[PDB]
Amino acid sequence: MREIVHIQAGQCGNQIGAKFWEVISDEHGIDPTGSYHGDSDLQLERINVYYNEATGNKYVPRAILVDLEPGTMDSVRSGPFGQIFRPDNFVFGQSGAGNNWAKGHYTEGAELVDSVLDVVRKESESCDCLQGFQLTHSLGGGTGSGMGTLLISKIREEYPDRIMNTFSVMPSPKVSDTVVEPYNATLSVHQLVENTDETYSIDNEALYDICFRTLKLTTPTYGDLNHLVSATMSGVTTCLRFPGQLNADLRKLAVNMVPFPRLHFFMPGFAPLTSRGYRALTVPELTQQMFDSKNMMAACDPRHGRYLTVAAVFRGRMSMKEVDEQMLNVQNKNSSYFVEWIPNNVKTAVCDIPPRGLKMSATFIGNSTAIQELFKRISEQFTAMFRRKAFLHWYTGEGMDEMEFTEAESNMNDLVSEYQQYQDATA
Amino acid sequence: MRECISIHVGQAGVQIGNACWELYCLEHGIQPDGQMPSDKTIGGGDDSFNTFFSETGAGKHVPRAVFVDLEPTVIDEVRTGTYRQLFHPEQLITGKEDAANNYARGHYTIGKEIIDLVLDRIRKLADQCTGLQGFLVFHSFGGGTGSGFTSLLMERLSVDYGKKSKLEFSIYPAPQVSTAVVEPYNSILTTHTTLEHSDCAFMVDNEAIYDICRRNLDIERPTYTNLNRLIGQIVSSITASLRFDGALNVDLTEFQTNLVPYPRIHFPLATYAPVISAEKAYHEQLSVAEITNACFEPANQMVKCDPRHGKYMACCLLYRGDVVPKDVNAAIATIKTKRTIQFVDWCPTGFKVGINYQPPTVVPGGDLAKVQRAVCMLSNTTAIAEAWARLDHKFDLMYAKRAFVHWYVGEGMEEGEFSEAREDMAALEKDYEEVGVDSV
Ligand SMILES: CC[C@H](C)[C@H](NC(=O)[C@@]1(C)CCCN1C)C(=O)N(C)[C@H](C[C@@H](OC(C)=O)c1nc(C(=O)N[C@@H](Cc2ccc(N)cc2)C[C@H](C)C(=O)O)cs1)C(C)C
Ligand SMILES: Nc1nc2c(ncn2[C@@H]2O[C@H](COP(=O)(O)OP(=O)(O)OP(=O)(O)O)[C@@H](O)[C@H]2O)c(=O)[nH]1
Ligand SMILES: Nc1nc2c(ncn2[C@@H]2O[C@H](COP(=O)(O)OP(=O)(O)O)[C@@H](O)[C@H]2O)c(=O)[nH]1
Ligand SMILES: [Ca+2]
Ligand SMILES: [Ca+2]
Ligand SMILES: [Mg+2]
Ligand SMILES: [Mg+2]
Ligand SMILES: [Mg+2]
Repeated sequence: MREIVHIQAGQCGNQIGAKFWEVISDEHGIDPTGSYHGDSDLQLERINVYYNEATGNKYVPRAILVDLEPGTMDSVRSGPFGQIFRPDNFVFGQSGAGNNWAKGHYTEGAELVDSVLDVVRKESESCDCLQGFQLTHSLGGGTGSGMGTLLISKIREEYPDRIMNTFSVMPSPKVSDTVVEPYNATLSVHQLVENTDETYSIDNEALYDICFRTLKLTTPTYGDLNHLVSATMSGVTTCLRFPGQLNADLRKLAVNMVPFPRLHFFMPGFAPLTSRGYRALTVPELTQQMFDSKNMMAACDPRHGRYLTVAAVFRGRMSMKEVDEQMLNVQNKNSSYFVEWIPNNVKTAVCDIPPRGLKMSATFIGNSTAIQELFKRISEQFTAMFRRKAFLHWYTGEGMDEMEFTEAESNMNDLVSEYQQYQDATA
Repeated sequence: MRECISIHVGQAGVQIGNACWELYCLEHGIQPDGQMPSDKTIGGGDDSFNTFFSETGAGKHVPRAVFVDLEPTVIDEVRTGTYRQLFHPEQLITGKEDAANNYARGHYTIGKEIIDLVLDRIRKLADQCTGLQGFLVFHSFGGGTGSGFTSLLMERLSVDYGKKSKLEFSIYPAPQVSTAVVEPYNSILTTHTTLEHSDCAFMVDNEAIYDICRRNLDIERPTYTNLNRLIGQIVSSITASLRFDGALNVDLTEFQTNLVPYPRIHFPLATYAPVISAEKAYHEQLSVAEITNACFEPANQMVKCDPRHGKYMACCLLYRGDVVPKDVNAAIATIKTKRTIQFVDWCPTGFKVGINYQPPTVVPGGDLAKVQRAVCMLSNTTAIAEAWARLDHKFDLMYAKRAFVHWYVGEGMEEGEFSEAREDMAALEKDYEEVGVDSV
């Protein structure tokens, strides 16, 4: 445990993956060239978790950029920070995955996958002690969906002893109009259940509704949604990047958050919710907000379920007494929403460095049984098409069988049944 | 990369190609000699118009097109016309004797003699592509070349290219401009043979286009010229996604993903708005909401059928010009709350939207008014099967008395090919009925 290898696949993966490096680069005082220009040495104490230090004391992100089309990666290379990334670490195709999981996993992705793994291997070599892997991707497309999950499976074969963690973007009919998305998403969940240690369920429905109802953006863009995603990614990784006691590594996080191996889908939360365009928040406000439904990055009502485990990260200069007071107040005021059979399931961290333009923030990470709502949604949409076998030719024309679909459908339905099991479980 | 080869078969197919290519030139700034001053990449580039136009060292932008007819007179007009310098002589293929409105002659008799020459020239064009996407086949249902030769070419293209995309723009027969009494036989024969060999087919009811020209453009007795000018616009809207680039531009393949639920259900309904005269457009601009609503008006459809008496399986909106997401989103939201669109229970009710900023261009000396914005809707409705039924009823009336069948039998065909074609049409009509039933 020390170094994290980051992989970003497909359009969504590369867009959110790019925004991630831009945000934490500024946080750790690294300019678009890779040169350090910060005020604190707290910025470099754990820099090697995400960055490789190179000759002439220049910091290179330990990032692999994957896609089955050049498009997005070209705009990432043309972008502000595209210069920070190692150019040998840009692995792309020309075909595209055409929003088809079968193309990303079996046909087109199959052709590119070993070139990615050679870059994964090279990065893994330059590691004194590799922790595991981080992947950004959407579950609704073809590349990040199909290729991303095949890359996880292949990485797991070569590194079975390491931690596999993902930032998976869930589809919403409010953001996308690609009919096949529920199919790709169910095929991807089946993979995530088996092969990941931790998954941050980033839901496009919740990101859209936050932008519309709370940020009062009439016509939200992808960059608006990605702004909330980059804030969430910066917050959920804090403990890994800065000196600290709680969840300072991927494994310690998993042991605190995962009571049952399939139940590793986290509902991230964030306070204050902001749009890209003064008024500081009190420790009590940060606490009410981070636990509020309106601040969740997954379109689930936490009050409809029970928390199995919670991680709370507070960023900035505040009272550790008051943080502790408010955290205990939240648990003691709503004790029914926290399983009694997992004693002291809420663990809190406080980090002195806040994000850009915020005096203070709070990031929540919850393993709530209410995540079954997101899975019931994708399941409702999948079953509606699959019971009439609609749009399957796109998949069977790639060599897949109805069996894979029936299996994926079953595993996700079983996962929803498991989350219910522990919601109705008493001590 | 992502080049498309266009194949213009028979008179309908050729004359529509003339109109389409004439219009693409106008949209990209390509002169009748093939020169494009706007293009700085001489000899070649990776530009979006390069999916449809190849580039010579000299600076000539050459259509990735083959024009085929079993007779010289229609293609001869292309060879002599304004755009004679646009095409290489080898792209314009003629026979000496046509198929005489007989499927059997175009497929077998006459067609067998020219097929390999056509394939060679397609191969020559294919060889200049860095990454061939597929084909666009323009033909009529009624003519002997349009029906039989297209069938034969489609079958041969499946053998020669595998499952590389094959799209069609098929002219559906209408009495007002109908050339032969045997058009219903030729239509059913080509539909059967081509069904397995096409990935997506855009039918154009000549009656529907006739009515639009008469009603919207106030033209007494519309000519093929008037018709082809309106088809040019619908075709351009569907190919704009491929010939231009933009942030809001959605590729034709992404629309197809949503439009084809089952391989045989690959006939989308095209609706174009606005179709207005210069007189009627003076001091009246139509908004994003206005043009969007006009798509759900049966008067603007490319095929005469009632989608209000059918069920939707998809809706795609392809916008052109001065259109921003805010307005498209609001217009869609309105139509949705207005609850005028009934969908099959098995599929998502979303509307897939594309937008190209380049506005619709007009051919000089046209009937069509130049508008700031236009929209083409591609929907998959069970209503398109009405077209199948009308054509299938006409076929039935004649084949009961075996009327004109000897003309086909004398050319090598069997009665068995007729009955088998018709049974496929009954099966397709049944398939369209089945998809419309709510799940249990
Ligand atoms: C006319 C159709 C519009 C575009 C589209 N509408 C729809 O999909 C609707 C609402 C219509 C029918 C039902 N359906 C769900 C839409 O609003 N979306 C798909 C948006 C996304 C769209 O929004 C707009 C207003 O353009 C886009 N946003 C961007 C964007 O943020 N671009 C940024 C760069 C980028 C590009 C691609 C990716 N994947 C990520 C980022 C650049 C801009 C300046 C920024 O930073 O915001 C591009 S398209 C999502 C969030 C609901
Ligand atoms: N819209 C339109 N329809 C056309 C045009 N030319 C012919 N048609 C229609 O196509 C059908 C007749 O087919 P043709 O294109 O003339 O036939 P062909 O492919 O040349 O076949 P043969 O001449 O028999 O070898 C009728 O339905 C006509 O109305 C045209 O320019 N535009
Ligand atoms: N939040 C967010 N969602 C995106 C973005 N890009 C794509 N998506 C979503 O991802 C899905 C399509 O997957 P995409 O990543 O484009 O395809 P891929 O390239 O084949 O992996 C849909 O649900 C989109 O709405 C992005 O930048 N941000
Ligand atoms: Ca290949
Ligand atoms: Ca060029
Ligand atoms: Mg994509
Ligand atoms: Mg709440
Ligand atoms: Mg002719």
